[PDB]
Amino acid sequence: QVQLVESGGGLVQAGGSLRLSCAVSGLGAHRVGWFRRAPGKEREFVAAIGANGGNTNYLDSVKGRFTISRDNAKNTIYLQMNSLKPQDTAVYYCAARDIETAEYTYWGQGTQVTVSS
Amino acid sequence: NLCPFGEVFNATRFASVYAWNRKRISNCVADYSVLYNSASFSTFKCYGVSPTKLNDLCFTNVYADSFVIRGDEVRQIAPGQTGKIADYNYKLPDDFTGCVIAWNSNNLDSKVGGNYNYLYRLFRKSNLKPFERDISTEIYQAGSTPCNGVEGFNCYFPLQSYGFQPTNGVGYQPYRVVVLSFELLHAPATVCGPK
Repeated sequence: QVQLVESGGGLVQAGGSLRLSCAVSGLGAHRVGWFRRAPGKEREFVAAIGANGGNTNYLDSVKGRFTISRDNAKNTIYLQMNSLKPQDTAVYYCAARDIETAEYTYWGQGTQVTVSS
Repeated sequence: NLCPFGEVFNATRFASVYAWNRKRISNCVADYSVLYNSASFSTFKCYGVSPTKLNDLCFTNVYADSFVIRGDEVRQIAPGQTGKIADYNYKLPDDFTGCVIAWNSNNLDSKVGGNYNYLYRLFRKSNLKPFERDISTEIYQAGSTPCNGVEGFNCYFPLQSYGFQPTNGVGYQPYRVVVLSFELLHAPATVCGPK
């Protein structure tokens, strides 16, 4: 099976960009998604990219400042968080899909990124 | 002029099956028999006319259609077949007059490490009518809960990528498919064959 390990999580100052690079095992056909848990809010989609694709759907909240790139070589997905507004603090999790049913099948444990005003 | 039939068959780029490329052949002579006997083509199934007698027919319009699909789903392009690839991407008309040709293309299109460029639709609202291309990326509201433009629960991105790795099983190997549709009528005809 495919399991993902998320790295790059830490506190940053206001407006900082922390580069979230997630190691992936088994990647190449599966699509990968980025999701976050707000302090009291259930997850809502942040970003996902299909393999070797420019097909990107973003939330309006994160529109125009977060973009993703796919190596396809080191089996990693990178998320550049640019000029994060303070209340965006959340735990970001990599996820993969097979034949999507209820939701994405595989959930990595993720990492913690919090901005500081 | 001689018909650019060869150019299309061996062309450098073939698009994904979700969004096919249609090119109109016009005012030219095409040697169908050479393609027919060649062993390059794994399937040359012809509907509405036998290939052998296709030699001397004169045809008012012929259309070139291009897509790449895996070997398992070669059977699914024919008049009337029911399946995900046939129903939600390319459906041949019930009375389609023409030939579907496919050849194994793992040597060129496939790359070691996997070629993920090709994409095929899966979850779609309603079945497409014959010859109907859909390029929409509107998230599919499969579940009752409103999708509201964001992926996730009950919001499915329609596109998914085929896993084209050179080592994969015989069934999952890449194949290159060209659909040629023919129309016969009494009028000036663009392609009249050798005669």
